[PDB]
Amino acid sequence: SMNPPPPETSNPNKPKRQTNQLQYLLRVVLKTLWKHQFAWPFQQPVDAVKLNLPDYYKIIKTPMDMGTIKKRLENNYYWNAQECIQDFNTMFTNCYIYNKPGDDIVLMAEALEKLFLQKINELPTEE
Ligand SMILES: CCS(=O)(=O)Cc1cnc(Oc2ccc(F)cc2F)c(-c2cc(C)c3n2CC=NC3=O)c1
Repeated sequence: SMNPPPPETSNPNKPKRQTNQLQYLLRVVLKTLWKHQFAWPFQQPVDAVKLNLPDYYKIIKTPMDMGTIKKRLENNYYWNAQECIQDFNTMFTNCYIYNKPGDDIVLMAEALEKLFLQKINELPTEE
C-alpha cells in the first residue's frame, strides 16, 4: 500500500549521452503520447494510495511512467534510445500484468503502445 520511492531521474555516476534519436524520443515521441486522451493515467507514477490499490507495488516490482521518462529524457539520463524505449516497454508490460484484458486502463495502454510503436518505427539517424 504505502507508496515506494519513484524511479530515479538523475544519477551522477551513470554514463549519459545525448543522441539525435534520444532527442527525437522526447521531442516527437514522448511529447505526442503526452497529449493523447489516454495519457493522463500514465503521466506520473501510480499512487497506490490515492487509488486504494494496496497490492500494486506488491505485484509491480519495476515501476515506470511517462512522467519519469520525461524527467529522464530532459535530464539526459539515458545513454541510447534503446534504454528509453525499454522504459516505455516496462510501463506497458506493467499495466498488462497487474490488470487483465478488457480493463479500461489496458485499453488506454494498448492504444498508447500502438501509437508508440507507430512513432518509433522510424527514428532519426546519427551524425
Ligand atoms: C498515476 C497517478 S494517479 O493518481 O494514480 C491517476 C490514476 C487514476 N486512475 C488510474 O487507473 C485508471 C486509469 C484510467 C481508467 F480508465 C481506469 C483506471 F482505473 C491510474 C492508473 C495508472 C496505471 C498505470 C494504472 N492505474 C490504475 C490501475 N492499474 C494501472 O496500471 C492512475
